[PDB]
Formats: sequence, C-alpha cells, structure tokens
Amino acid sequence: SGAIYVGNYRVVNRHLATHNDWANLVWEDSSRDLLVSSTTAQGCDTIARCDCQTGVYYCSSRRKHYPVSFSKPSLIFVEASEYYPARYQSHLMLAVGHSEPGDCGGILRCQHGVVGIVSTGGNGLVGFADVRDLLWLDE
Ligand SMILES: NC(=O)[C@H]1CCCN(C(=O)Cc2ncncc2Cl)C1
Ligand SMILES: [Zn+2]
Repeated sequence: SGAIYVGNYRVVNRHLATHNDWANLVWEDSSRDLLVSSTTAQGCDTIARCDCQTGVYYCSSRRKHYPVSFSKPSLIFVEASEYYPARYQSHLMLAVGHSEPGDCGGILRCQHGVVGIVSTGGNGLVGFADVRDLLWLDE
C-alpha cells in the first residue's frame, strides 16, 4: 500500500484505489496501473521533473529503503493477476530489488523528488509506475 500526496491530488495504484478514490476521480489509466483522485487537504509531496535512472525506494515487506538503478519508462509485458489480464503495462521502469505482493504503493525518489510508485515485481525484480511525465500534478 501507499500513495503520493501532491497539491490537491492523491496518486495511487489503480488496482488498490478505494471507493472514495473512484468517487473523487480526476484521471485513471489501466495500462499504467495509475489512478489520481482529488483531496480537500494540501499534499506533503513534490514530483521530480528529470531523467534520473538511480534513486531510493521504500520496501514495506522489509520496512527498509533500498538504492536502485532502473530502466527508462517503457512498455513491459506483465503476466495475468487477479487484478488484470495478461497485458503490456506502459510507463513502467524495472530494477533489481526485493518486492513481493503488498509492496505496491512504495515511493521511489531521486534527489529531485518523487519519481514513481511500486507497481510490479517478483524474482528479485521491482517495477515502478513513472509519474514524472504528469506535469498537471504541479498545477
Ligand atoms: N501492475 C500490475 O499489473 C500488478 C498488479 C498486482 C499484482 N502484480 C504484481 O506484480 C504482484 C507482485 N508479485 C510479486 N512480487 C511483487 C509484486 Cl508487486 C502485478
Ligand atoms: Zn531526478
């Protein structure tokens, strides 16, 4: 679990969005596993606007942060789960690092701000949904 709170927006994994997120929907994209909802309170986070390929992510299944080198956002095949059929997920970045079911929502940050959230993983890989291209989150 986990979310990004920026301005009057809450960014979550689309597959973990609540009834309240869907009732206050701003934007969602199944191909990216993202959903953004509106908030009444002002958010605590700031978004990176950069091309960093290294950073640090929070891994809830270890209660720890780990440094990672990750690929540029791209279209990656993701196997079927209870949440989605087998499909290509877009704007996904992969890295070597621990992740297991329940780690989705952990933030990846570089020195410039929030880069994205955990969205996939397994067998010593961790995948992050990029948010750096969503320029409207800042306005
Ligand atoms: N973005 C998706 O399609 C994910 C929806 C939830 C399921 N999913 C996963 O990868 C779960 C997973 N399994 C093993 N290690 C880590 C993780 Cl996060 C795929
Ligand atoms: Zn950066």
